[PDB]
Amino acid sequence: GKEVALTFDDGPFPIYTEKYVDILKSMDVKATFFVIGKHAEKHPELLKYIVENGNEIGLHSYSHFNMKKLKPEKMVEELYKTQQIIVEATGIKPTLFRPPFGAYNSTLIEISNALGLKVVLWNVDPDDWRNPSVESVVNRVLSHTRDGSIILMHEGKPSTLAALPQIIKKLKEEGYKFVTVSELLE
Amino acid sequence: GKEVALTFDDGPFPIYTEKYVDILKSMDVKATFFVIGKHAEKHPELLKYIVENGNEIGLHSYSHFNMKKLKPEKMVEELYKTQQIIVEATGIKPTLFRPPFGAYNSTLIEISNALGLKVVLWNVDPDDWRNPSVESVVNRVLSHTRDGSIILMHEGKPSTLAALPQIIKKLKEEGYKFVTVSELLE
Ligand code: NI
Ligand code: NI
Repeated sequence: GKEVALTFDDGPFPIYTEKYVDILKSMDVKATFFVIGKHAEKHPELLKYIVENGNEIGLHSYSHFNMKKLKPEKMVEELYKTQQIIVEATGIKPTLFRPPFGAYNSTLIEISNALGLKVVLWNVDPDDWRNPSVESVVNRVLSHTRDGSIILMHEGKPSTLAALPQIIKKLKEEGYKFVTVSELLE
Repeated sequence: GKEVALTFDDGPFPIYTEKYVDILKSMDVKATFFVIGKHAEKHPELLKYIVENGNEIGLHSYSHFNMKKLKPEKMVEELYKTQQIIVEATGIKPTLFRPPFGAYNSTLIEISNALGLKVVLWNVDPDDWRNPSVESVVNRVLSHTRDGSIILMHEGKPSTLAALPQIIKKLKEEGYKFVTVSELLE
């Protein structure tokens, strides 16, 4: 066994969420979507869409601001609002949280855990936010992926929608099974 | 206040550890060295050197193998040996552990915590392992660094020794204070 977790930050987006999900469903492959609360409450049917197709939803905060310096009650507001938006939309209560920019402190770990959330970063960054060549995304992913890789990618990127089927195809050929972040960590 | 943690994996190395430390001491700036146990036990005087100059030492495991699939007792061996090498060399007991490739599971969190260690990844990756242009390292670091950034870099790289003083200089100009990973997280 060799497992890899594909992850998508910053969604959901109209058009692109549905695109990303169709691709993953068509290739028998699941992923984790770390969703911004302001985006999620505008588009509750897109969260239903992510989850009915077997994907995991995580939190990416409500506002998508650096949380490093927030007071604790403001950490609670950002995380609890997003949990509530997600559970109202899907009936599934998320267990993971990726902080904006991956910026955290001990306090944000302690608050997250008290809300039943694990904080997760990533360990493969193909820098897909600053839109690169769809061949360049693929190479970084395929040269850096090992057993237990958590690949940071972004929703709403056409250069990411383009890279997905090559990435999936090569890593299936290299003997990787695709898992949610929760099933990777257990 | 805006704080940033510079980190160095895979050391210590003869020549380059001393180089990296002299630079940081000369510019009044501290960093965290995530040290491989096999390297550390060969070079105990280089760990003394990292710490006498105010830097933090973390664990990077004993063998530097993917730990995702180890039995728990083998996780204990890799982490406890490295803790012991470090405390025998420096008298300071490390509190942080970065897993090889950032690959982890719940079991490795639970074992780490029972040995008084926090697991830490990173959230800025200038891909300095696959030796790039010393101007290209700088740009990735400076375009991606925010408050609470943990910058993954590697010991024993001349293209990294070259980038250090520009990186430090620009981020001091942008108003960043340089902290150990422990003082960033508190
Ligand atoms: Ni984001
Ligand atoms: Ni390493």
